Amino acid sequence: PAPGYQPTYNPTLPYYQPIPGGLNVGMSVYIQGVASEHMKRFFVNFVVGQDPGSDVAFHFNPRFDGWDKVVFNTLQGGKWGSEERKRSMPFKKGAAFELVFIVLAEHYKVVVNGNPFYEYGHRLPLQMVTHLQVDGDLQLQSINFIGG
Ligand SMILES: [Ca+2]
Repeated sequence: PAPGYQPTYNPTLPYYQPIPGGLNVGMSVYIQGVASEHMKRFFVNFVVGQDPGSDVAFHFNPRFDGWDKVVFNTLQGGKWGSEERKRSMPFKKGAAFELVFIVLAEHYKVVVNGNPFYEYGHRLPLQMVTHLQVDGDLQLQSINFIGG
């Protein structure tokens, strides 16, 4: 079922749902979860459409092979762009987290546990984004959309 502006508790992964009202400036996405002890995969995508192969305006991808880092990128016309990386890891083994994306005119502002983490500049117009996709072997307590 499509989300509204009330929290969705214990969503099942993989999660792939339409953003209520489409994506607009001022909107925030709140994700409460726990980064599992044996978590190997985790990503959040702001997607243009619901079909496989759809463009991804913003791919947010904590990575753990070798040195831990968070990767940020865009998939457009079947092509991945130049990767951005932040060489630090704000998620901790087995630890609860609050992950927030605030959609501003210039960038997605990413805040983790109340601490500003990154600002991903828009590459595709943010208004093209229609769906939120989340997957990984972690446990989500809730996903919540706050309208702008
Ligand atoms: Ca590692």
